[PDB]
Amino acid sequence: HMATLKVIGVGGGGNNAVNRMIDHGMNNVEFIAINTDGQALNLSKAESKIQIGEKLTRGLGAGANPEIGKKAAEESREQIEDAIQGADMVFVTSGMGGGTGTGAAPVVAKIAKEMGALTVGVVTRPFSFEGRKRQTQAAAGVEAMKAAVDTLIVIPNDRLLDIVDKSTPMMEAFKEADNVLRQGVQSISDLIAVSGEVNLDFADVKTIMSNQGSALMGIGVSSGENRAVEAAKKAISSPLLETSIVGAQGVLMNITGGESLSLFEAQEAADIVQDAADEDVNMIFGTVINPELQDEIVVTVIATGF
Ligand SMILES: Nc1nc2c(ncn2[C@@H]2O[C@H](COP(=O)(O)OP(=O)(O)O)[C@@H](O)[C@H]2O)c(=O)[nH]1
Ligand SMILES: [Ca+2]
Repeated sequence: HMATLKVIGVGGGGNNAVNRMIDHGMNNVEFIAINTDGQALNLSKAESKIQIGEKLTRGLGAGANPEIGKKAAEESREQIEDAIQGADMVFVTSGMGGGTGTGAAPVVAKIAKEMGALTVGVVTRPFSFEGRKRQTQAAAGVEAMKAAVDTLIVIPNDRLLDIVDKSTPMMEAFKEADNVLRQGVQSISDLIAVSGEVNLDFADVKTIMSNQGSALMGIGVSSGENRAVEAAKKAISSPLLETSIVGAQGVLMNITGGESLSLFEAQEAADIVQDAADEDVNMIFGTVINPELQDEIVVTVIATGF
């Protein structure tokens, strides 16, 4: 069994994320670009493109009206089903607050789930400087997304203001937001690709991610003294995420290391997760020994059940 992973960008922000991921290089993942904006879709690098709402917009964006994105997606339902068909997992990514993302992304998520895919949303909330109407349409979209998906990761754009200095280029800040999706996707590809010593597979991802609500995905890398504890802390850190580790009741944790990976280190990492949660966590634990590695340890966490 080799699970089919698809990433679907919906609207401007969603498609920017897809474009920056394709640009960065990513294999065994199919990308789908969905938009009302024909100008933007023409410049997309995605292998499969769906223009929605040509009747409604005549190839322009939806102009900040979420009912137009919704109706656009509904009328292109069969084209969307066809593009998804055969996926085992779908990541739907979108910026909430606009017309197309806000309205179309939950429809896409709903179609994905009813095609049988494990469906994860990764969405942004607008910057506060964008104003209250934007924030309020965004919140309606987030609730709609939450209803449609299996699990939802929310990245408030205001959090980007916590990781920049006064000169950090906007595109560099956006790339940091993109990493949440990219590394979440990559960590699932990696789990599926490798047969670990204590193996985790797609059915374990399904157990943790299916019909939950909020989620956290994370990866942390470290080496040398305290590598396991530091990799675990990095894995659970959530500066850009609305949903932190606290209150997590289920965690999929994988530790990858060289032949030096110690049992003691494995427990240290697991206990960082347990203790940061402040709940009695139901852990799905895995380990991979990759003899090509020297002193590096990688800890992967997916946490749900808040
Ligand atoms: N982090 C991030 N946020 C974005 C990006 N593009 C747009 N946004 C945000 O997403 C919201 C909706 O924008 P957009 O997706 O272009 O609207 P739509 O195409 O009408 O859905 C904006 O109000 C911004 O908060 C991006 O590339 N990165
Ligand atoms: Ca595996």
